[PDB]
Amino acid sequence: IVEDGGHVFAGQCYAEIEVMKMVMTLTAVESGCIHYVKRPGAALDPGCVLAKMQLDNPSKVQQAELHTG
Amino acid sequence: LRGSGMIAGESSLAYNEIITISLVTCRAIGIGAYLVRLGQRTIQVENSHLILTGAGALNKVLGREVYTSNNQLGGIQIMHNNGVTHCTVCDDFEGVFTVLHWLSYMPKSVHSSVPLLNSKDPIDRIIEFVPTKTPYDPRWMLAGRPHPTQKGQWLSGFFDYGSFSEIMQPWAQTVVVGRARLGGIPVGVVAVETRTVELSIPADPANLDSEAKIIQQAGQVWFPDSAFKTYQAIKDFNREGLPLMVFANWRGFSGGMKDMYDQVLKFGAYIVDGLRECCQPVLVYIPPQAELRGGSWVVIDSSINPRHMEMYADRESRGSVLEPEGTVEIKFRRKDLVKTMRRVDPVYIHLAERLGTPELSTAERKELENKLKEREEFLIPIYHQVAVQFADLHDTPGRMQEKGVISDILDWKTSRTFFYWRLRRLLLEDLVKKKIHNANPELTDGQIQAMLRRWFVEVEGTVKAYVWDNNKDLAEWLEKQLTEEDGVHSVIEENIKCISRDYVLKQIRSLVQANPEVAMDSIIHMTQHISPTQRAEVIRIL
Amino acid sequence: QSLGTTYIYDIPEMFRQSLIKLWESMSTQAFLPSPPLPSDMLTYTELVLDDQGQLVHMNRLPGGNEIGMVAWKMTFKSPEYPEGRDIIVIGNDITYRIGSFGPQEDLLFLRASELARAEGIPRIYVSANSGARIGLAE
Amino acid sequence: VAWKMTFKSPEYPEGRDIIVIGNDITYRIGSFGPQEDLLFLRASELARAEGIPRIYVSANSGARIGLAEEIRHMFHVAWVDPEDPYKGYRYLYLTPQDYKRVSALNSVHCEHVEDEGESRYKITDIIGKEEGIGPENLRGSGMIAGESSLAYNEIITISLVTCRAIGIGAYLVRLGQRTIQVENSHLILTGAGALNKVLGREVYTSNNQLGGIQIMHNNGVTHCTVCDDFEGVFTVLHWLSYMPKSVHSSVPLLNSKDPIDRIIEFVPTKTPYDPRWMLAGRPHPTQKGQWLSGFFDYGSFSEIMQPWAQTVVVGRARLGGIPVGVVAVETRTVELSIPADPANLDSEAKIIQQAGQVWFPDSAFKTYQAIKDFNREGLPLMVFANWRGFSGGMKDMYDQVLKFGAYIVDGL
Amino acid sequence: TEEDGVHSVIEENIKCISRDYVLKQIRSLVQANPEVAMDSIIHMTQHISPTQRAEVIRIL
Repeated sequence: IVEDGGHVFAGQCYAEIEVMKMVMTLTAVESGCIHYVKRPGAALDPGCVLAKMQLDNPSKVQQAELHTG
Repeated sequence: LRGSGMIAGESSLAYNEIITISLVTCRAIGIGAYLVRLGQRTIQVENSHLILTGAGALNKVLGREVYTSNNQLGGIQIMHNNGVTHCTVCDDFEGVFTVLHWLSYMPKSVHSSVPLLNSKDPIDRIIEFVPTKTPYDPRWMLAGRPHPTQKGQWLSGFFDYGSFSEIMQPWAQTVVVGRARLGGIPVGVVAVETRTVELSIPADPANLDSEAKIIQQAGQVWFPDSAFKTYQAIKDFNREGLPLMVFANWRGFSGGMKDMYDQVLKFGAYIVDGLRECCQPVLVYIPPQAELRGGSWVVIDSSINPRHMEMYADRESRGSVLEPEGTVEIKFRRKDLVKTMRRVDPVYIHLAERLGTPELSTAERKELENKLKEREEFLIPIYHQVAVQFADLHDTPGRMQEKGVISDILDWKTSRTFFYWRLRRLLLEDLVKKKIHNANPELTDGQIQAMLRRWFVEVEGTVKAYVWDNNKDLAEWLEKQLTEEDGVHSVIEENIKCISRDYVLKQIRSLVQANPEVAMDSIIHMTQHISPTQRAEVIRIL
Repeated sequence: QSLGTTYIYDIPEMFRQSLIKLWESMSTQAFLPSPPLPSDMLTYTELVLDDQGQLVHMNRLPGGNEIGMVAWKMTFKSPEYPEGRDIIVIGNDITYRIGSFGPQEDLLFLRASELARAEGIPRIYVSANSGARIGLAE
Repeated sequence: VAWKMTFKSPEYPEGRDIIVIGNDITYRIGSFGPQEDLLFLRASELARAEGIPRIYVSANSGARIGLAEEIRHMFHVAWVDPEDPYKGYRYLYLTPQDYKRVSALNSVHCEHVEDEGESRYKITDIIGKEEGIGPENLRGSGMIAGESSLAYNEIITISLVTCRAIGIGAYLVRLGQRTIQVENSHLILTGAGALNKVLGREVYTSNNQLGGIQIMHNNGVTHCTVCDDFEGVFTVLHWLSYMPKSVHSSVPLLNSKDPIDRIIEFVPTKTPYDPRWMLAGRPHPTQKGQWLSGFFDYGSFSEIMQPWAQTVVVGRARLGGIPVGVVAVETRTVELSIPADPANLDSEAKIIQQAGQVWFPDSAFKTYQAIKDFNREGLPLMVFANWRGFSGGMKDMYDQVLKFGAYIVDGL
Repeated sequence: TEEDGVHSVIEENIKCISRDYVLKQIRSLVQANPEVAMDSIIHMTQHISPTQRAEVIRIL
């Protein structure tokens, strides 16, 4: 329901889908610039990736994996 | 008991012969109940109840005081929610009001035509509310709605303002059926709910396991309940003698475990038998943004009753054996997607041209190929979307009409006027065919169709053929032939009299051929009155 | 009324008055002539069983019933049928033997229905009752 | 493929006729074209002409479907923007070279347009030059639906589902009413894949969950189940040994080996009992090479609808070799199993005690169907009546049992 | 069982009844439609015994 490169808010709806023949509010949870990734109409499974976004508050460092047997 | 069974049978026949109605005022017990259902059309006053055996007896048999009031078992909250009761009323007065109001649509007897009114709602008006792909309350579509801003005007529906009187409203609410008036012509009416219904299932208090479930029921589907409700409504109106207007919008039958277990297939067969026995026009129209698929078309093709059925589609309606996704699933796989790139996509064509170059390092090959798969895979979804559109373009009315399976493409804005006048002459012509069939039942539908048109062309001239396709002019013309008694208009009647004479002659001639011994004595009686001149001439040719 | 229902013999004037309300409401929908006067809108005739269980047309005072069922032939002029139309109306009388269903009631029903079929016109049944008659030899 | 067949049988030694039609799944996976539909039509029309039975062996893949390959391989896309397709497309079109050949042939309808300098042929309607993949099959289908309803009203129709009958084939089978289903076959309208995608996951894995004998025999959609085609046909001829060659003919009489002037050894009791013992007899508890004789001819009783609505027991039998229809009443409590709906995680499988000597919705429906079918065949009826009343509980009342009582009344 | 014997008696009586019933149908038909009668006679008269024709003139 938005477009690419659009600022959003916490708690702001960003998509709406039909599941089990019924609607679902895809509520956004964090504010920032969205770039819509997974193009619409495709079936998806839990834990998929639908978008990236550039938030306005960056945060701490993140993962670096090193362990191998 | 003898008397009761006797009148049960008699009443079953009555239902097949005339209109039966029943009013539940206080309580209907046993045979009274059975008579009420046999009456079929049932109005139920509040605080009445409908039972066979009393709560006391049943509680004792069941060892405890399960039930406290017959209303728990037979009240309006059961029969109105399940379609056993057709209408509910607060009192007897309101019952009678409903009776006469229904009756204002119905013919005095079966030998008589529907009573026509001169209505104050004109015929050549436009419909202000416009149906949308987005779901909507169909009451706006049928009866109209208030205008959102000015609020003192009315956004007109398809049918005449204030004329629509619903039935079975709270039961099986995925479909809505009823009676209405179009310019004061009573019609039967079928429409489709588009939003998901939320159905309440009551708890069985006898059984502690049963809890009240709550079910989502998708739109555009026929269920067992819907099919049953439909069979009963179609038959009843059919036994009244009304034409039908269907605002058709069905995606398919529900094929899920529950409905399959519950025998939806059986009730589809029954509807088929019922309409096959239908005797007056059925007009089906798929409105804009609706679609009609597979089984639903098959079971309502005009071939079942060509004599009486007609089908119309809006430009923005759609219909096929199979929806795009499943057609695509079979006839648009990966191979076809790559193939399509190979013909049309410049990046794929260009890249493929380069992969089609000799003496490249296998490094260069694999790098190009990966770049190709990445481009391809990224491109696959959209190109699938294009595919479904492509399939959808196969489903249009043009093809249907070219092969002769549909009668016309309509335009929604002016569809009302067309259907009014069209129905008026289709119906009147049918009435005349009934008159003809009465004149000689042995003639086939085809030959009956034939000759009437030809007698018209004979009288009014081959040059005037085209007029036949003008509803209005033949309608006005037909009426003058029909209305002036003992005029110069009983021409078709005179011709029919000749045909009747011919048919009668065939009956006596055939009868004597089978039974020649009867001839001589038949003559004495036949000779019993005739002109003296005929007697002499008979001697001359003897 | 104390049983929460309507006395059988009051129905006719309540339909006629209702018919007036209808004559009013339908004028919204159509151009109509002026309604007729109420006395001229309807004529009814009571249907009554002779000794042989055969039908007899009867103009008698209300209350004369010896069984729990009453029926009439009714003709009336309506907006849709101003020259007149016929129906058959049958109704239970809850005051005669708690509205039980005896052989005379069954027979009345039979012969009224048979005539209804004879003319092809509709049959309206008002059901408010206690089922089949029962008894033991006192 | 279809044939007229005549054969001499013990009951009809001078001969009797039937018409048999069957699908060939190997010719275009058994799709349904106009010629196939017409063969069905004309065979049925003749069947009606002589009044003799119609047997349809359904093993098929439903209506024919297809897309025009010839176009598929030559169409072009009119992109909104070539440098980005994902901003949507407006239409597909053909160059004048591609258009100038199909144009003559009623294949598509296009309109010429000038756009971006070039001349394109905007595709407006797809007509499709290939005959037999279109709504003509729909017309043919409705036609044979009506015709088949009449056939059912005119002669005995029976249908056998061997591997799978899809959609309209199923509908013809139900219209045939009398239905035999080979084990391991299945019966559906829309496939598990399609439905699972619509529901976003693989809920169901096999058509047998939906249409096997475990559904249709337990709900009365299927009249008999068989392990193979041979056992189906065996059952067919066995039934036919009870049925008249045509409607113009009398019941076929046998000289039976079970005498007429014998006594019944079994004596009915207030205590409940298997009515099959009552009808056909039972083995003697002590001697066990003897036989406790039933009412009817030894070995003559052939049941129907056995696992569905087991509060009543219905079937066919012979009295001195005269075929009759048979109705009896279960007196012992039935324990009915209702399966769980796997689609809905709430729905659980109830298990119900069903008292004897009562008519239920199922029983009444099953009863209406049996009475009507035999009645339209012209068979005598034997009812062993023992009923305490109608069931008046919430569920059956909600499910409209009263309505079906009215229906039995019309039928008789 | 015995075809064309002296056993088809009730059948013969029924045949007479059928003849009578047919006669009533034709008679009723002429009552409703006497104008069709004359031409029906010519076809009806087309074969019958000569004696019946002469006697008919005698009683004419």
